Amino acid sequence: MIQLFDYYNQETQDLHDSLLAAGYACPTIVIEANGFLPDDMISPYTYFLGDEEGVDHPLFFNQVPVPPFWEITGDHQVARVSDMGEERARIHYASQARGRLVKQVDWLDKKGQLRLSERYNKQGRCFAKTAYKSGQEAFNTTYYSTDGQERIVENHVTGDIILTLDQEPLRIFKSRVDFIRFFLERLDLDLDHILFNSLAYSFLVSHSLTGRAGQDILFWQEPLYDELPGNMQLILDNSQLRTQTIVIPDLATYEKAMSLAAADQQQKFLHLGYHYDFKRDNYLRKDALILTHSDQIEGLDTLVQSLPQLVFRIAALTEMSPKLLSMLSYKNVVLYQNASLKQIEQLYLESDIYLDINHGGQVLQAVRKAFENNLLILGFEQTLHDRHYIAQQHIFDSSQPAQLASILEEALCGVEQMRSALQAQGRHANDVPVSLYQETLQSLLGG
Amino acid sequence: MIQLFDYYNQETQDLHDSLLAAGYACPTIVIEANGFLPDDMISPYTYFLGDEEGVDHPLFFNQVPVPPFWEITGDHQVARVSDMGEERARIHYASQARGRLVKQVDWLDKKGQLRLSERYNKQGRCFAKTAYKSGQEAFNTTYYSTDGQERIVENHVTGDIILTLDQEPLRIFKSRVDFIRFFLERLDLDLDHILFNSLAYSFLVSHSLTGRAGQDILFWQEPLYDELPGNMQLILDNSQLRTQTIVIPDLATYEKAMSLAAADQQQKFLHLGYHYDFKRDNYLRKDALILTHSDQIEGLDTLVQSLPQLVFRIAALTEMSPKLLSMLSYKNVVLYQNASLKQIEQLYLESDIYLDINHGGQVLQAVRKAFENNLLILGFEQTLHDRHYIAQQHIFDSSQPAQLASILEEALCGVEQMRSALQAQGRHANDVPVSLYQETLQSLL
Amino acid sequence: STVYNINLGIGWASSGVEYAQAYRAQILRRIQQPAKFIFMDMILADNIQHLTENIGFLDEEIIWLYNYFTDIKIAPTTVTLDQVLAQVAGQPERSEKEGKIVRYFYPQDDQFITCYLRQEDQDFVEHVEYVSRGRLIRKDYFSYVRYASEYFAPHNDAATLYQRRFYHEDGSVAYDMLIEDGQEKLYRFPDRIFYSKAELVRYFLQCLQLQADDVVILDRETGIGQVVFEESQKAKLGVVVHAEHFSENASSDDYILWNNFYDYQFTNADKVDFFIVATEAQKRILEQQFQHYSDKQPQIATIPVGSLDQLTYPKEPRKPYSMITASRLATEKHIDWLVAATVQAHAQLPELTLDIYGKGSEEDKLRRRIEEAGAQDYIRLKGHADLSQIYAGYELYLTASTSEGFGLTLMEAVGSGLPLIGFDVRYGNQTFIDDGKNGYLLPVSSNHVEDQIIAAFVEKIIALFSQGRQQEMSQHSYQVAENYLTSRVEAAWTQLLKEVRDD
Amino acid sequence: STVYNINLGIGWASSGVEYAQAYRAQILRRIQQPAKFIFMDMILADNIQHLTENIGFLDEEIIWLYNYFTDIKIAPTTVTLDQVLAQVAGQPERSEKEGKIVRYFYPQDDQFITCYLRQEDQDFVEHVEYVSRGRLIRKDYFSYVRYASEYFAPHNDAATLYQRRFYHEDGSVAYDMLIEDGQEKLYRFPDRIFYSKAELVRYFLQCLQLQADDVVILDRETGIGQVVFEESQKAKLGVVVHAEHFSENASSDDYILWNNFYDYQFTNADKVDFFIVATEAQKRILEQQFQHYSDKQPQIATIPVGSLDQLTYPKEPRKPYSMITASRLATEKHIDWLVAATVQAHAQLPELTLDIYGKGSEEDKLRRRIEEAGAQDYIRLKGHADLSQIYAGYELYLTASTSEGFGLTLMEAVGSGLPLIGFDVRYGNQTFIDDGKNGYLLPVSSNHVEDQIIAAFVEKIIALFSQGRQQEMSQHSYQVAENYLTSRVEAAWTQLLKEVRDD
Ligand SMILES: [Mg+2]
Ligand SMILES: [Mg+2]
Repeated sequence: MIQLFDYYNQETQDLHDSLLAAGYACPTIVIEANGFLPDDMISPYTYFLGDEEGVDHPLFFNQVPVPPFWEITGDHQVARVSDMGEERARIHYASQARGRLVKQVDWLDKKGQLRLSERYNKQGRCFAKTAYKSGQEAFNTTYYSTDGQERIVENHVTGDIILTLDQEPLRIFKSRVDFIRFFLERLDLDLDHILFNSLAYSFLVSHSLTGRAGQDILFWQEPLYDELPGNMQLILDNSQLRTQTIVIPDLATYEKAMSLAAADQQQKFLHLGYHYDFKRDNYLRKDALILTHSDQIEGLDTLVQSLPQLVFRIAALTEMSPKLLSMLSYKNVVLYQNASLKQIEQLYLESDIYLDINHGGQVLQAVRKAFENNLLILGFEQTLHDRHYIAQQHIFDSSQPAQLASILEEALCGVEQMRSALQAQGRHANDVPVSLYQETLQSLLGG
Repeated sequence: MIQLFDYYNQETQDLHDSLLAAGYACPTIVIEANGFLPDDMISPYTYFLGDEEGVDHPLFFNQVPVPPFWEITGDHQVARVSDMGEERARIHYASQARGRLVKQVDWLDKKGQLRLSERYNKQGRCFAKTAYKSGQEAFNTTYYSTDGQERIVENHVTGDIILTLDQEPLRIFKSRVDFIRFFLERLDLDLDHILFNSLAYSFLVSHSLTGRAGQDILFWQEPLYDELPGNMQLILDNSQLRTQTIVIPDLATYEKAMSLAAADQQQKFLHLGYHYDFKRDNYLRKDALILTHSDQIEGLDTLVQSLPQLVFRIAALTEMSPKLLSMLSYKNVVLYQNASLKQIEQLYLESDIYLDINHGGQVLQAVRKAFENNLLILGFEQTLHDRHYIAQQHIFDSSQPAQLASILEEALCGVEQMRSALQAQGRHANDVPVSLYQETLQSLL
Repeated sequence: STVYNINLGIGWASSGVEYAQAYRAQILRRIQQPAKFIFMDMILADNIQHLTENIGFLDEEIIWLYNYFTDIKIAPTTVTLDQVLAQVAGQPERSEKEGKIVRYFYPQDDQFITCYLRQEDQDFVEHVEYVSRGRLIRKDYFSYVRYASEYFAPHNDAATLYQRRFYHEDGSVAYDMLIEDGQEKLYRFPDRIFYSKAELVRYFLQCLQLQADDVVILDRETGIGQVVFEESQKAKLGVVVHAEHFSENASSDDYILWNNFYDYQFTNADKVDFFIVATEAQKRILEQQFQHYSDKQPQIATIPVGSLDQLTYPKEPRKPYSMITASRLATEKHIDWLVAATVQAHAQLPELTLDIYGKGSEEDKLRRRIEEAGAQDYIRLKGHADLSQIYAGYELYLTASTSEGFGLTLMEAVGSGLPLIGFDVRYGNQTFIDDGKNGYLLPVSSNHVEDQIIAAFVEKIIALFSQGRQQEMSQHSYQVAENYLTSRVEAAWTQLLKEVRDD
Repeated sequence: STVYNINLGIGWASSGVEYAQAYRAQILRRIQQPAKFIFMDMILADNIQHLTENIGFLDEEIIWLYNYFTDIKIAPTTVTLDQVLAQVAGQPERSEKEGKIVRYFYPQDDQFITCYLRQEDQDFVEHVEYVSRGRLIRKDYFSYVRYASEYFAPHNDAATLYQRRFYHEDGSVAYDMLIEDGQEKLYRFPDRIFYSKAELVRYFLQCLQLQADDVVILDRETGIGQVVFEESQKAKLGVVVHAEHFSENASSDDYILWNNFYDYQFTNADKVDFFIVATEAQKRILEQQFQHYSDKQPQIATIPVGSLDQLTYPKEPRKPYSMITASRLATEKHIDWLVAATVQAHAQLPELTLDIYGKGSEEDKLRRRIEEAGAQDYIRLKGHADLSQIYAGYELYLTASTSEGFGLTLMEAVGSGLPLIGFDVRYGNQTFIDDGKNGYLLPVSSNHVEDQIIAAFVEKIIALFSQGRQQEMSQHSYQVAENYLTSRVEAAWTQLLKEVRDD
């Protein structure tokens, strides 16, 4: 058994974490060249490079090696390399709880166009450089050993992948599918079942294995619209392919899927969800927690005077403009500025709501961390995503019913007044029991 | 009396050179800030900066002072300054026979846009820097005394000329017309009659004084088309403006200068030509001269078989392609390349018919130089400018047949027919004797 | 052998860095150590020399960047309207004087020259603008001659700066620059052309021809840090740290976030010969965060920003039971905790009173509650006073500062004699206080909880007002003050230059 | 201390500057002055070692710019077809061989590899192209390892070089570069990034770490001129003049037109420590043109490009009245006249005979002209030959070329005791022909008119073929040649570098 995921992201982590809870621990393959992979997983691009497993000590933005005397600077969202004030590179931040960790540094020419992308892993090493031709089109990507030798050269124009491993002769793979396939055979992975999350290469590995016997499941996590993706058809229309099963954790689209699938054609759609591991129960207490980058929180003044019983805690690791420092005039508000990670954890204990009221960009997956801590989330239509975790009943217009939160919010007056609400956002995120996997699967998962 | 000349060029030199033949030599002022001016002309922009008069020794292209170690390269056409390989400045050549002389240097920014124009003079100094704003639009020009002071700073957006002389208070003029008049009244020149060649700032300095004693003229040269400028119409209609008398030297510019205007407009504008100083007679030596920047000289393959009588002298200042040097083995052809400036003077003295048959860039005012020595000029319908000096009995077809091109002037063997062709040459150039100058102007003083 | 101090700019009202410099200049005189002070910004609003001299800089110590390329000298503006009009032509019909802007009209063709004067009463013109037909076309700046001017043109019907020229004593052009988008994009010398201010600054420091025994001290890095580092490698380079170098709320056991003004210098510390911190509390920890995080061991030296001239022993009666706070008033102050904890300490203590000197933002809300609170008449109110001598007429001092890099009022306070209570926070309260001995340092939690400290203020207030301590810890409060006074400053400042150059 | 000679390219047909450099290497060896010979061009089509060894350098003497940054030695290509096939996975079905190209096919995968050999009769492989589905995706370059690789991708169905990479002995990446329009626009090192080849050459010259008594000798300037000048100032810089250094026709008493290949070096001569010209004739000319046109007096030294190990005396035959010419026959060297000049001197003298050697373009036409005017084959023509042994067999050498900067033929001709007859023109003729002593210098007009040249040639062929004077000039070739022996050129080099190292 294997799980083969195109990309690594939270949607594939949730799918992966759920399956693992239900007793599915197989090897997991991410096709993407991602440099920060959970030790759980591997990738054919990063697998042969010689990095030491289980090391997390990435580069800090100012540890990027630069020409002598060149100046590294950066804020909380990005960084820069300069020669005499002239822009040279962009340092991009790996999105982690810890900030300013080096993911990818983008070198420029003197006219400012992108030329190289040098990629960093969780161990702080640079394992890949991407080279760009004229239009800022990707030419190729080289993957280096820890000794600086070419292990993988992937030509992006032709698709050809040149694989040269140590003390082995040179192998050319005509396509990404053919490379992954070499990787599966090379590791002698048991192919009973391939569970995969997309219609990209992770599918085309299955579609091209029909000669071999086994059956695979596709967990379809993306949105649906007027039609089906063309390829989501050939799994319904063809009867011989290794994958005859389409799991769709999001309900709302499962209905849209059943809508567009023909009456004969809906036998293949299984529906499921994810099993979240929540960190603690609610307790219905008095305290607000908002994470903002800067102001102003839409309708804070409105909500705060109207419900003076509720504690309001707002945090940032930036510093706060006196525009908001004006609002702590109230003894009703508590404000945390240049907030520590330690401090931001404490507030996720001491607050049972998260109002998604702020403007600008999101602060360290705050909407998610609220959901994992069973804080009831509400906001207006300008929400910092994810929309995954907030129920429709809970969302508001952009101050059209400016406050209608507050006493819909005030339905916090006791135990099953809430227990309703957190099954509302609990349902909307498609929370299911670990048992629901066990039932929904072993009708398929044999071998 | 004065000569107020908008621009220096040869149309002005010929007009200036002929009035001195007629004894009209007076102080002459060119408005244009021109650093290469003959020793007898001045400009208000040039005068107060203090370079020793009479010195003509410009800068060679590789003498432009540049930051330490920067490299200067160039060809006969243009030079440039480079830092570690990347273009920084353009070095533009003064248009003379002597090559690669620095009239102005254009510095660029690292993105290649034009920023400064440092303007140079005959005496080898940079007397002006022009600064540019974002659009590559000119902002101001500073003119400097030889010791580094500011003398003139002209604002090209507001026109405001700020003039600060040595020891003198600083003044602010509002226009070049105001500036020219200060210049005139300052040297206290006698404003009897102002002889001026265009309807630009010069004429706005005559229309300027209409209330003041003296009467002046225009000499109109620039070619004319469907109809008159509004500005010669200002003065044909008005009687008491100080210019009422317009002459036009080129007869192909005049027949029409009436056709458009009524017979009332008509007392006003006289007629003339230029009196050129020719350096020698023809002598009908059977020799031809061709000065080319690069081949191929149109249909010359055709002429040379047809004229074994004719020697064809082809000279280029650079090297030429074996494409042409293949023709040397035609035994009536001689070739001169890496042509020396002196060597090419000899050829002008040894040939009597100038074919203007080459393609592309012409060479050191070659047609004019032929006309100056009574070379007979025939060329094809690429008649490389000047067309000024070509009678049209003489221009020919653009090589459709080249057969008539020669039997025209193959037809000149003895002494009378040659003559008749060269006044035809001289008449289209508007050659008049110095006598007619004194006749048409004796009326006015 | 010289000591070149680098800073960006200066102004009439200016702040700790400039005074730490101006102060530093005065010691460096007394040692005979020659020193210049370089200022990189473009300062035409005032004449540069007025600002330098006010803060106490001698004209022979001042290197202005844009001046250095001229023969003109740093000078006060001596040029008079009389002299200014000798240069203009025509005659002015009518003057007009509004404050310092005085102007004369030349209406014949429509002109005027607007003059801006150093002092309203005097005649010394700082700069003049020439307007013709309503448009500014020229602006000249004066010291004892015109040292520069500006050329303008209409754009969007707004007067726009396109060019700025700098002159020698005789009016010959030294160099000039192009202005587009309010930035200096080109500099043209006779023999040089430069496309950025960064590369101009390099030329300037190469023209200084720094050598092995000269010392470059960088007090501000913005835009010049990289070029100063490269051209100072031949010489001795040093970086001074004003305020706090890191951020602990963003740091961890493996990852430290420097303050964005020292990051380049710390990152590149192998190019720096030595560092200067205000307090040895800062040399203490920054030495180890260099050890823990980066494994680099740069030399760090403690050299206070101020000094005490003389230990101030008062000859008057010590006034028993009083109070004061002198700080630059804002929210960061937090003396509503000093306001309340005085009410909450007034119940048990006779006739106590504090004075609040310094004024500014938030002054409104302190007056708001000090009246409705219990001791209204016995807590003070009004602002600025020069307390140079008046500290000693007091008992104790009160600081709620969450941060002080170096306390300067504190600096004066211990020399003047007061015991001291403040939170235990970097670096000033920690270097000026022991919690026996001088005073009490209040440990502070990670967040604002008001009644935490208001009661925690009162308890160390009264432990000293109880005998015999109040004068006990005052009188040895000075045995530490004997290290922070001038002779010891000049010792280490002196001390530092020699072990820097024996390298 | 070492001498660094800087050149751009080299090839199989390489000549001029390169043969001069090769013998400067041979000289500098005996003097025991250690030298490196630097090449800046990107040479992949042949192993640069094969080219340098072909002209006589030792691999220990060669510095190639792009190899310098690696740890790989300059070495001949020893990688073999077997070793190349050993490291490609699979086994090829079929082989193909066309000249030096040998292709191996892998139809199972639809890929083939194209090996380019060194010699067709050996198995050594200089390059391998990897073609996947008819597309060139990679190419390797071999000496004793893979030292470089190129990566392609089709554009308008043309294989296009986008990137080139250089490796260490152990296979690790040394650095790579980005190709755009046949230009290398970005160089990426681990610790560096460079945006132009000029700035790359700078880093190269810096990595050389030139000391004060190192000597940098500039053989060619184009593209590297300024950077070699900026970086050689800390050492002793010198510039060699290989051709005529100015255009005389385009000059005057007022203005001189330099040769563009020397214009930068001449204009900046104030930055040059010494020049080097082939002939003392040229030393004096350039010496004054300096004095006249721009007053400067840079040191100019005279070293010959060649030399004679010994003077070869004949085997005691000389064919009565026989001549010799050896040139690379082209437009410029105009042997047309002297095949036509002696046909009239065989009239005035019975036994007169001459013959032409040398090989090149344009005189396929010669073999036609030989006797098609009725001349007869007592004027023999011979092709290519190495002539060291063959000059002494004749009584007279002959040259029609209009310009020579030095001449290598004349030196060996004179070294065999052959008088010369050539035009009076700079330089080699004026250097090797002492007029009347060993030969006759023929004035030529500023324009080439023909019939007088031939007549002036034949007239001095009988004045050099009637009599008593020829062996009584063949003296003077042996007279001038002893100045040209190898032992005396070793002297001038040792002295020049000793002089240079005292400033
Ligand atoms: Mg640099
Ligand atoms: Mg430079």
